[PDB]
Amino acid sequence: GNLWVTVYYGVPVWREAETTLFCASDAKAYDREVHNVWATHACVPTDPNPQEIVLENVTENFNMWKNDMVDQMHEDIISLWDQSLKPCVKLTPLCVTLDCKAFNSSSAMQEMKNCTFNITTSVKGKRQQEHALFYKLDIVPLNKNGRQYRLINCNTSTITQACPKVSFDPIPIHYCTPAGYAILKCNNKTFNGTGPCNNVSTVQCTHGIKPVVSTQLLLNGSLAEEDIIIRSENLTNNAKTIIVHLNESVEIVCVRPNNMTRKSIRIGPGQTFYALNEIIGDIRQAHCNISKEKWNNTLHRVWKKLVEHFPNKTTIRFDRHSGGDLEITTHSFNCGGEFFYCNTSGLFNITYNSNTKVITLPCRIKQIINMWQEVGRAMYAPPIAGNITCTSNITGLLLTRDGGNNSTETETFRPGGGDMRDNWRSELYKYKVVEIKPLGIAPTGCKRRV
Amino acid sequence: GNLWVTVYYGVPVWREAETTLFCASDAKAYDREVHNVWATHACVPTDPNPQEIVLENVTENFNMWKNDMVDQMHEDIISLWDQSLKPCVKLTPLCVTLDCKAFNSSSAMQEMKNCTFNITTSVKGKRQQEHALFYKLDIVPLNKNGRQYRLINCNTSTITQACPKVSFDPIPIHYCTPAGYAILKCNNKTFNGTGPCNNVSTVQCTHGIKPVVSTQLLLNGSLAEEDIIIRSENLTNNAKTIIVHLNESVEIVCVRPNNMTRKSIRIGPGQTFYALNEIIGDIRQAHCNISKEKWNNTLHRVWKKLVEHFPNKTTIRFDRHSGGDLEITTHSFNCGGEFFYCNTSGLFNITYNSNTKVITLPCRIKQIINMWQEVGRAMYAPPIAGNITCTSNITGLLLTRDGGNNSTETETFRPGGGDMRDNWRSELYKYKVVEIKPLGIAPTGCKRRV
Amino acid sequence: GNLWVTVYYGVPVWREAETTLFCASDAKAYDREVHNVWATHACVPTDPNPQEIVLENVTENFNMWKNDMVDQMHEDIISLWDQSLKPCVKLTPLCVTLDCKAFNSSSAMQEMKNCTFNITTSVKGKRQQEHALFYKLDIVPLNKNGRQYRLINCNTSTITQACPKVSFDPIPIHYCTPAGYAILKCNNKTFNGTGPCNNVSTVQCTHGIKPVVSTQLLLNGSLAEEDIIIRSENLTNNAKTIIVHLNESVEIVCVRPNNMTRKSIRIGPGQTFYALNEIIGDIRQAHCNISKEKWNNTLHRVWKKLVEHFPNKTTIRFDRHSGGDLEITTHSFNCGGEFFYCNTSGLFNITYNSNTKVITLPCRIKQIINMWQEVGRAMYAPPIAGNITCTSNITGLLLTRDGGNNSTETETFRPGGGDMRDNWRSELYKYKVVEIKPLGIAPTGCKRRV
Amino acid sequence: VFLGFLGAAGSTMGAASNTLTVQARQLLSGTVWGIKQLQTRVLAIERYLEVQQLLGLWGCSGKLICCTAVPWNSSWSNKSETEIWNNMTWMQWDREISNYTNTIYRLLEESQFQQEINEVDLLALD
Amino acid sequence: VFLGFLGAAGSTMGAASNTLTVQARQLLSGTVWGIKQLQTRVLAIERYLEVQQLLGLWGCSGKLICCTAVPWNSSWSNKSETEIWNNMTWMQWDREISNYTNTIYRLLEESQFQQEINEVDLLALD
Amino acid sequence: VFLGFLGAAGSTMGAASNTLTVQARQLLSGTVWGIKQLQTRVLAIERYLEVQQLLGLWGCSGKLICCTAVPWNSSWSNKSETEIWNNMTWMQWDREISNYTNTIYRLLEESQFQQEINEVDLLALD
Ligand SMILES: *[C@@H]1O[C@H](CO)[C@@H](O[C@@H]2O[C@H](CO)[C@@H](O[C@@H]3O[C@H](CO[C@H]4O[C@H](CO)[C@@H](O)[C@H](O)[C@@H]4O)[C@@H](O)[C@H](O[C@H]4O[C@H](CO)[C@@H](O)[C@H](O)[C@@H]4O[C@H]4O[C@H](CO)[C@@H](O)[C@H](O)[C@@H]4O)[C@@H]3O)[C@H](O)[C@H]2NC(C)=O)[C@H](O)[C@H]1NC(C)=O
Ligand SMILES: *[C@@H]1O[C@H](CO)[C@@H](O[C@@H]2O[C@H](CO)[C@@H](O[C@@H]3O[C@H](CO[C@H]4O[C@H](CO)[C@@H](O)[C@H](O)[C@@H]4O)[C@@H](O)[C@H](O[C@H]4O[C@H](CO)[C@@H](O)[C@H](O)[C@@H]4O[C@H]4O[C@H](CO)[C@@H](O)[C@H](O)[C@@H]4O)[C@@H]3O)[C@H](O)[C@H]2NC(C)=O)[C@H](O)[C@H]1NC(C)=O
Ligand SMILES: *[C@@H]1O[C@H](CO)[C@@H](O[C@@H]2O[C@H](CO)[C@@H](O[C@@H]3O[C@H](CO[C@H]4O[C@H](CO)[C@@H](O)[C@H](O)[C@@H]4O)[C@@H](O)[C@H](O[C@H]4O[C@H](CO)[C@@H](O)[C@H](O)[C@@H]4O[C@H]4O[C@H](CO)[C@@H](O)[C@H](O)[C@@H]4O)[C@@H]3O)[C@H](O)[C@H]2NC(C)=O)[C@H](O)[C@H]1NC(C)=O
Ligand SMILES: *[C@@H]1O[C@H](CO)[C@@H](O[C@@H]2O[C@H](CO)[C@@H](O)[C@H](O)[C@H]2NC(C)=O)[C@H](O)[C@H]1NC(C)=O
Ligand SMILES: *[C@@H]1O[C@H](CO)[C@@H](O[C@@H]2O[C@H](CO)[C@@H](O)[C@H](O)[C@H]2NC(C)=O)[C@H](O)[C@H]1NC(C)=O
Ligand SMILES: *[C@@H]1O[C@H](CO)[C@@H](O[C@@H]2O[C@H](CO)[C@@H](O)[C@H](O)[C@H]2NC(C)=O)[C@H](O)[C@H]1NC(C)=O
Ligand SMILES: *[C@@H]1O[C@H](CO)[C@@H](O)[C@H](O)[C@H]1NC(C)=O
Repeated sequence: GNLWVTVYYGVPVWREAETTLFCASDAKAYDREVHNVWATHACVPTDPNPQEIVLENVTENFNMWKNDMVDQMHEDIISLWDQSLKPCVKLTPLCVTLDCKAFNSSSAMQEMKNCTFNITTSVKGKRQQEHALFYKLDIVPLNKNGRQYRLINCNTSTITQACPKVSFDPIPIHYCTPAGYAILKCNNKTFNGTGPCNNVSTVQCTHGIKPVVSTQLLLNGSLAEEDIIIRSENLTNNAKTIIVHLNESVEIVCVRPNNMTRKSIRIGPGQTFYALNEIIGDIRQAHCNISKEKWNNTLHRVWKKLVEHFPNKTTIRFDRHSGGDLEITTHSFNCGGEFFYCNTSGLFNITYNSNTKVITLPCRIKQIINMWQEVGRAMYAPPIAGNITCTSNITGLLLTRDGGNNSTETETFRPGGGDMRDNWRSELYKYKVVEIKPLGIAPTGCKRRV
Repeated sequence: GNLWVTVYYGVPVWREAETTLFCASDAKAYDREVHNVWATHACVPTDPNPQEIVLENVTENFNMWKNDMVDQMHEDIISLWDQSLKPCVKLTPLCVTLDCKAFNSSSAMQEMKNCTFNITTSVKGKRQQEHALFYKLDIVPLNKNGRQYRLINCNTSTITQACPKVSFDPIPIHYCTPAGYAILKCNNKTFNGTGPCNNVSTVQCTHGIKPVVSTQLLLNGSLAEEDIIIRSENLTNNAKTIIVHLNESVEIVCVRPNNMTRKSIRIGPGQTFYALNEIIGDIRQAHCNISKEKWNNTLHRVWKKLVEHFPNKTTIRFDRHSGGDLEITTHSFNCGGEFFYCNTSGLFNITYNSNTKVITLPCRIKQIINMWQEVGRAMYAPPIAGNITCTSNITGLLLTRDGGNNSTETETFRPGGGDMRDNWRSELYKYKVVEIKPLGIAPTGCKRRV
Repeated sequence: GNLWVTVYYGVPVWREAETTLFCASDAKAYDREVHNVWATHACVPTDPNPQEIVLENVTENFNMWKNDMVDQMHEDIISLWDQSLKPCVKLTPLCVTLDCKAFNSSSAMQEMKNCTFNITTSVKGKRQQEHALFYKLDIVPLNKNGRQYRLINCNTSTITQACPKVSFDPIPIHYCTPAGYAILKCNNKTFNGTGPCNNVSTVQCTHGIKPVVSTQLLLNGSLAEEDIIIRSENLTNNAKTIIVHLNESVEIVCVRPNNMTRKSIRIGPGQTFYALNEIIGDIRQAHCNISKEKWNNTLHRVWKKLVEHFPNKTTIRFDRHSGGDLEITTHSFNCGGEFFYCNTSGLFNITYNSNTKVITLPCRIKQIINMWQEVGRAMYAPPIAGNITCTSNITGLLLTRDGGNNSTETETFRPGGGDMRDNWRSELYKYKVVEIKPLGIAPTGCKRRV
Repeated sequence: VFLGFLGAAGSTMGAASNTLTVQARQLLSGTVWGIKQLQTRVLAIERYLEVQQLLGLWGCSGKLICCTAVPWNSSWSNKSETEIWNNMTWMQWDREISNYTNTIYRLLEESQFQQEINEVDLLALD
Repeated sequence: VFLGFLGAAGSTMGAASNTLTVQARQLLSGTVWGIKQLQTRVLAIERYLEVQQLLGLWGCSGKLICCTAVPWNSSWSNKSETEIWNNMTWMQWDREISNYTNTIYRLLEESQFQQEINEVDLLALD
Repeated sequence: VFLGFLGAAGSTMGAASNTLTVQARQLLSGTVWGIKQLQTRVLAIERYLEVQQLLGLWGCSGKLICCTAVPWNSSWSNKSETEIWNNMTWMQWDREISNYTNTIYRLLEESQFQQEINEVDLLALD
């Protein structure tokens, strides 16, 4: 009849908590190829045959918006960029007045500039005039007559050139908990990012995640299994970003077609700077190519999905970005070490009523980079000789709704971004971190002796 | 009848030991204001409602002279100064010959110098002549005609300028033991620093201690509760310093009255140096103010206390410091980021037989600082625009006795210092560190089974 | 009759494993003398009266060729060199064209060069011509007329000068395991380096090992107790090095006889470079001295030992090194901070059939050092005033066999090296690292209760 | 059949009382980056040490589950044994008794100390 | 009434035998600066581990206080039980038996090993 | 006579069953360099913690050696007791039973859990 307290150790019970985790790269990343930005010696080899355990009859409330290990991901990727940035060459002497002239490009007007400037020689008391090729975006005029120019970051900070051996290829990264912690994965294929998840599993490490840096589009990410997924912290709040997850990728082919040449210039003792020499052949603008019918079907699918979460008899307009800096207004991404800034007006140039051609868009190239919207920390991109082609997969979209006055029966969406944390949020939506509390209490008819 | 060994775990028994501790700052120090020299991200938030436990019927022998966590305090404050010193600007190019002229100061003679010198411009191959205002103490003549001058530390080391956002305001710091250690506090209000203490308590963390850097005087410290306290490792040994603890503070108001102007000069890429421009208005010497009657009553009290520890029919003379460097001979302290060196001859200008006026003293300003008596590590103080007023509390004194030949019935005392460790010793006198030895043995009539 | 599993904790059983260890220096190394390259504050004081425990009736298979804590020794000594290298002065401005003239050396021809060059003064915009003394090896000609010269590493890297307080004296280093690990020592005096060892002991720390950097010879090492020991991973494989261990040392006296002078030159702010001034007295080549009869008896002993591991009716030729860089072809070592490169043709100039004079050899001095065969990391050696004498002990030899075509009844050996790991292998041959596995299982007639 | 990590979390607690060992073995299993791995390993080990000490202070060290002499209070839960051990999961049970974890814990330390000092007093006269 | 950390240090040892738990819970409670916090936490945890192993080697693991079979030697102390347990503090008692801590300890390990191997031999024939 | 660290390794296991304590006390005994000393101390302490937990999970925590209720299988070894305990060293014995360490271990956890839950069920009706 009487009952007694019984202490239980190892109970399968968890609680919500915030903690730090550790990285793990694949073993094949250690077979040479250490000359990569995300190549980390601290990332342990990935555990072979990882264990994913399905927790039947378990319901958990996921929420990826106030989720942890997203700010931690941002801090880790920033620290990795900075640690790769430290051992390379800082371009202090390159803040020198440049005589820049337009490129005739005879057998991209004003985009190419031939700039001559004085560089310090092997003797610190001597200077030599030398030329280089530069873009219009990464240079600014000193005056109004368009003769004297200076670097954009000259009165801001000092650029650090990327070391040429280091490669900007994203690599998969597994996030693993320490002892006493666990990662829960939502196996529900129609999960919208927040709320209960009927099918739950547990893993020691997440799947390999490539840290792809992009805006207005998501590249080389995961894909939804069943249907297009709309994720928002508050759909009626237009100030919050909207993440669109596709069930099928869209092939994107971005090509820099010109033939470059790399010139190594001795700036100081042990300091070599790589400049752009004369272009072999014709000069043409870089571009990206998208199948017209695939993109049209994609837009119709996402329009039909967006009809559900809004009034049905509401027309939907797609428009380009309103304005701002070039980093947000255009699709900025990495392609073979060269950073592309591609105009995206064509893909958002259609409105839908309530009832083998290829779209080709222009792209520009910048060499002075301020990534994660940082001020005072800038990167110089060395050129790559020859031509560059990158074929990738469109697997996600980032959209922003504008504030409509009352109910005008119209809602417009423009491509947004700016927060790279959202770039990790579309891949970490299904994962959450829990803390084990193995101690437990239960009443039982068992009584201890004396 | 027979007895047996019994093992006891968790016994309240401690032993004297030396160990390292950790810092803890208040939570309100984390509400912005990270731009402070002692602002430390490693200092954990202070434990709310700290537990002080009175150990009744416990007598312990405190001794603050060979006490630990005093050299540790000195090492911690030195490391904090150096860590704040690293990310700022080093003034390598400022070691350049200066043409310095006297200041007329028409509608402090030779104290102000207008110095013109060549500074490197935005181009490393160009120089521009520019002027600045400097003191007489922080500059030295190159020759005997008084025309060419150089910085004092030019042939010693390279100065590092304090970053202007960083503030020299002292903040309270709590010292906390790790697990297995404890801090014992002597609650006896008449404790002289060494010997037994009848009233003992234990705390996890000490009270908040502001690391005030001063000599010949103690500022913003704790106060005795009952009477003036004289602390000395050996009173008959004149070579040991004497610490005087007052039961009531003395208000001190130190003012730099002149109106300054700060000029930002671009030295190199990303390097800005802040110089003193022309003085708005009249030029007047800085000064500190002390109430005459309060200081007289203070000196009479400390004389009456010093009568006890010496022969009664012995006259006592107060004299200024004999000589040495300016850091020890004058009261050097911090006031609004500007470092003051105040003559203290007036306060020690009285002898006592065995039987609304305000004392005002001069002060000078130095910008080249060698603190903790270090050689090869120097600090440049940026000026602060406008006027500066600091009101503080005199809560302690540092005195040194001179060697009298036999018994001349006279003992003279002069203000001393030099060892900043003593500055932490007047606030850490009541605290000691002990190590727990929880294992214990006792004979009891209890016997274990087989 | 029945038996049961019984669990045993603390069983004396070990297994082969690879792990990291820690360093321990003697306490007398902490009595000042911190100005040493291998002086390490992390090396704990050596445990007084270390315990060596003889494990009777124990046979273990030692193998020093694929042994661990040898690559770890190399990494530790490289990291110690680099850590001593960091806080000193880097010679960036010394890459300047030098006008070098031959030394008449009136009352070593072309070995001494008087080089005049422009050095930056206290003002960065001023240069002054100054002279120095340099060797022929550490300078290279810019052109074919032999007038303009440059430093050897000028187009490779930037040298870092050794700080003059730091001393290159080797000190003993004890290697100690953490908890759960052990070091086994082979007490067999005739152990050849691999295979079973009948007499085994265990120690917490190894004996003190001086990290002597040398090639073709081993200096100040341990000595065999009984006979000359030949150690090889594969004797028939000529591509593997051969280590010869003597039972008696050979006295070697290496002297730089010239009288030097050190000149301190202010290069930059806080930067002082030490150059060689005029030589006081006559100029003579450095040399090392070896007793002729002792070396002859040594060579006869090692020839008789080498007869055993080869066909008996095979003549043995000793020859000098075939060729390569000066670091391997000559005996390179440290002597009073000056690095000697001594020709070793005389000691390997004898062939042996199957049936008070002193050998004196020349030596050269290099100041630009690339040690551990590293490229891009170079060291400048400051001169030492006066003369230098080092007396050391020859305790080991490094030999390499050449590939003879079929059986020509002759085998030739030349002095080799290059791998400093072998220098630690001749002192770590008797030590191995094992991991304790204290859990054990045994069948016993004891049964637990219910 | 073998059940993995947390596999009986959705199970009833009576069936989940057979798979404590997997959580037991999982509870310790394993410059700046080195600092973070080091600190988080230290965090895991001292969490395990605190849990093991809390088990030891109740006279239940070294045992997977352990009975005590604290009588069960109906104010914490008036539920029957059968519904707890054949229908009730561990998650919502922890949610239910989260209000009284501290009271049950303090009763546990107090009962252990009282019984053990009673044993000491009993053997004192022996 | 609750007594805090070290509150029974000045008390007699008989009254101080009721407040071991507070010291028990206090014994583990919690770039360059990170290195020092890390090392001192490591120091605390391995000190606790060494203390717990020394308790385990005497057959007294997991218990607050524990009796053994070593007979008490009058050479260590000829004091009566009543004066020890009603007038004598822990501090000066540790000062008194500081000479014989090591001898009492070694007798403890030796008695534990002998009794436990006697138990093994007794159950061997069972 | 005192025997040092690993002094009974070459001895027969019957004589070596008297010197477990020396290995027991040895098992925990003790910027970039600081990182390596710190990590290797952490490695030693968590190795000891894992060993102690593996001892605790077999119902043998706090004891130097401990008996269980797993019957010995002749498939592991058909050797007699006398040759094992008067001629057989620990090294080659570990070499022999290295094939069945895991099977013996899992039988140990399973027997401990089954006996202990049988005790729980037996005291449940009490
Ligand atoms: C989404 O995912 C897609 C699919 O992976 C990806 O497209 C591919 O990107 C990779 C990585 O940028 C591209 O591969 C590069 O291609 C060229 C040359 O390789 C070509 O030729 C070889 C030989 O046939 C083929 O195997 C290869 O597939 C290509 O056709 C080079 O730029 C790159 O090689 C360098 O990097 C490698 C790193 O693994 C090294 O192994 C290699 O040795 C090269 O390094 C050398 O050069 C570097 C530059 O100077 C220097 O840093 C190094 O030190 C060293 O000197 C690389 O192989 C591939 O072509 C793309 N595929 C297509 C169809 O376009 C998308 O980029 C990705 N999207 C996003 C946004 O991340
Ligand atoms: C013993 O203790 C006494 C009592 O506290 C102390 O006297 C006081 O010292 C403090 C600290 O130096 C003085 O406060 C400073 O005062 C001025 C301006 O503040 C006045 O005005 C405001 C507005 O009414 C009042 O709240 C305030 O009390 C003053 O009247 C400034 O120099 C300082 O402000 C800067 O520092 C603050 C740090 O907390 C920041 O919050 C603030 O934003 C300012 O920072 C800005 O300027 C800095 C300088 O350029 C720069 O580094 C920052 O990045 C930022 O741009 C500060 O508030 C106070 O006036 C003193 N009181 C009296 C009566 O004189 C003694 O100094 C102390 N003695 C010793 C030896 O330590
Ligand atoms: C194998 O082992 C042998 C035997 O030990 C060894 O030979 C000896 O080497 C040592 C170390 O190089 C030599 O000692 C040096 O000698 C001179 C002057 O010392 C002489 O005079 C004193 C006084 O009578 C005697 O005690 C001494 O034995 C010598 O006769 C100096 O070069 C060295 O002194 C400096 O270093 C010491 C470090 O311990 C300091 O204590 C000392 O103050 C000196 O430092 C000062 O000068 C340094 C140079 O500028 C500077 O760096 C410091 O900051 C400071 O200003 C040292 O005592 C000894 O003479 C050798 N013995 C013989 C017979 O030749 C072999 O070298 C060794 N072989 C190898 C390959 O390692
Ligand atoms: C960019 O400008 C530079 C001038 O700095 C041009 O380089 C010159 O080319 C001519 C024609 O071959 C040579 O005679 C000169 O000696 C070159 N000068 C230098 C400094 O190299 C360069 O050709 C221009 N680029 C293009 C595409 O016209
Ligand atoms: C300190 O000296 C400088 C000279 O370097 C004075 O600055 C000059 O002031 C006059 C009068 O207004 C101007 O014409 C010059 O152009 C100034 N020169 C520079 C370089 O700025 C400065 O006035 C002097 N300070 C005082 C208080 O007289
Ligand atoms: C090496 O060359 C320098 C020249 O740079 C010689 O130094 C000169 O010596 C003469 C004779 O005493 C002096 O008049 C000059 O003033 C010296 N010049 C400098 C720059 O110091 C030096 O003597 C030469 N060394 C030898 C051994 O002859
Ligand atoms: C200094 O003078 C300036 C003149 O612009 C004035 O604005 C400022 O208030 C003055 N400051 C003081 C502290 O008198």
